[PDB]
Amino acid sequence: DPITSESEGIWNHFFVYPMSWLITTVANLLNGSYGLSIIIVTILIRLALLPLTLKQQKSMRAMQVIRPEMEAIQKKYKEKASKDPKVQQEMQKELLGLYQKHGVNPMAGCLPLFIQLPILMAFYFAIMRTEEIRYHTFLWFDLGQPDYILPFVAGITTYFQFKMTMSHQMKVMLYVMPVMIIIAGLSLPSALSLYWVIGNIFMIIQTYFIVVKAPPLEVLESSG
Ligand SMILES: [Cu+2]
Ligand SMILES: [Cu+2]
Repeated sequence: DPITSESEGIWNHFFVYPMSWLITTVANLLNGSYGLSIIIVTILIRLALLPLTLKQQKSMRAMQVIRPEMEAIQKKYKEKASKDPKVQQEMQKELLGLYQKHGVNPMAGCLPLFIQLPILMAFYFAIMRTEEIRYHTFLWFDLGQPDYILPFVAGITTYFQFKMTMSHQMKVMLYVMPVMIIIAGLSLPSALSLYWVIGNIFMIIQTYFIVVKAPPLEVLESSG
């Protein structure tokens, strides 16, 4: 009550207001087209996050490099009776030390989640607060009303997105998350699905044209 309303100002001024501003600005430039506005603004955000994404894909690919060391340390503890919290903690400590020495962050895998969630919520809030969108229609769907086709499209492109990024826990992201996206998409305004679809397509095209190269082992072992 005293400071929970103080966070309202932070959430509005720093997240919702700018997000809501981007949508309305582009839409008014394109003659009230909020459909094309959502598309362009989404691409704009994905463009600003492009260098950030590259740094993350580099970290993921760096983890693949030290996999022989991850395999070896696992073997050392595999033959021993594990599963117990005492032996499990020992493995975690030895595993973490491998990441530290080679300058690799295992938190890189769930890092995009920390960045997407605020943007997703900001987009959703900006859409709902903007009253002049619920009557706008794009293609075959209403921007303020749920759709029965778009959520399925969003689930396929989400699947394909993860499909390309995963080079030669894994099962959850590509087989559980896409169906969970579709379910959520059906119970949410079509604006989010469209927003999600474009987001996926951007990532798919990016991964196709821009491939991150794996850092040499020499680079990792020479970490400060
Ligand atoms: Cu208020
Ligand atoms: Cu204020």
